[PDB]
Amino acid sequence: MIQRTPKIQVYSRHPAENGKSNFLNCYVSGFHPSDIEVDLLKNGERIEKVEHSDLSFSKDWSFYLLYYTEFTPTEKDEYACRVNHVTLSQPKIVKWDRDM
Amino acid sequence: NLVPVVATV
Amino acid sequence: GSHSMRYFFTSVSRPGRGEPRFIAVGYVDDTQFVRFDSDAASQRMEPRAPWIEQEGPEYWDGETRKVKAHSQTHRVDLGTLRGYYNQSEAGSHTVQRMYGCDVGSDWRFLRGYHQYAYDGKDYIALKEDLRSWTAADMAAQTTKHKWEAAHVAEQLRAYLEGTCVEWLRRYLENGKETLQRTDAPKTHMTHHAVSDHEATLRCWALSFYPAEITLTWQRDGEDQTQDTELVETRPAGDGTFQKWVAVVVPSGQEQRYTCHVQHEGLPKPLTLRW
Repeated sequence: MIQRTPKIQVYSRHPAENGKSNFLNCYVSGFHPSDIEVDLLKNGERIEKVEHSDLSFSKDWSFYLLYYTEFTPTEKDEYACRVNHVTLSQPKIVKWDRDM
Repeated sequence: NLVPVVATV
Repeated sequence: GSHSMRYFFTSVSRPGRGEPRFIAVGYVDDTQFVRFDSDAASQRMEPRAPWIEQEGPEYWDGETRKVKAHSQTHRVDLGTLRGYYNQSEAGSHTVQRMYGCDVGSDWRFLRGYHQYAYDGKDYIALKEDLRSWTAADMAAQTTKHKWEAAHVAEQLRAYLEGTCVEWLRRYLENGKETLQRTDAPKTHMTHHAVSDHEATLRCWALSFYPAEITLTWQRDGEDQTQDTELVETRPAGDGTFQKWVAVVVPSGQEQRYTCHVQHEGLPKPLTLRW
């Protein structure tokens, strides 16, 4: 079996401002096979209301998905995306960095 | 608009 | 500029019980307009762009019929391929299919394509001429022979040069307000200090459509690739796209570096500085 590890970006839909409604995104791409576990985390706790795009793939046949949830940033709240895939020994966590 | 017919391998 | 319609299909076998998971998506350029998911309740082709809702019941019935027919071909294929490759019934396997047409600025046929992969590897694809097949291995060669005998390519060529282009042009007109609109990137630059002597400059492009874009750094007016990091173009989630490129520079020398943005929504390439 070909096995490709996912690339992960975590980011907001709109420019991030405290107190202003926005969307938190976890974009996972370049992976194979298609089964994947993606969670959005608020202060380390799994967020329950998370949606995702319909599975599609690039020219090289690797898959991509966008996971997303409504959120309102605050100064203190920390956000992240947790990904597990057959290619990963432990789940991979990527923190949202609003400062980029 | 999808292709009318998809042949099997 | 040029336009495309593309369909993407994935089936994943479920060894222990029941039929494969099947997901179909359709795009015009970078806009998704339809979907089918075998796990969803409706068992219908569903709209995903407002301009496709213009289509009536007969369209939706016909697309549903066709997409289910696609799903059944993939189900049969998964079984055939397991046999071709002498594989057991224990493992999950995947088939992927992509087809569609490109048109130029004149909206006339440019290119057609139809490709198929098994477990993420090329299996068989229609050649550029739409008359013959590229078969990756001896399994695919057997398929090629089957398809040549049955004149499969001729039927596909008719669709790709005719129907595909005709309906693309139809979609482009019905969705003109968004489909024929370009959204120029909204650009800005951020600065970060890693230490007393090192700085990161990051050049942002946001809210752009279509997805194709070029972002590059120059130093004193010459291209700079060393010490740069360029992220993959990513969906914002509202139909637009984002990208950034960053460069590491000596503190105090930020002035030497310029970011350059090329996009179809911009008549002139744009330049930014810190």
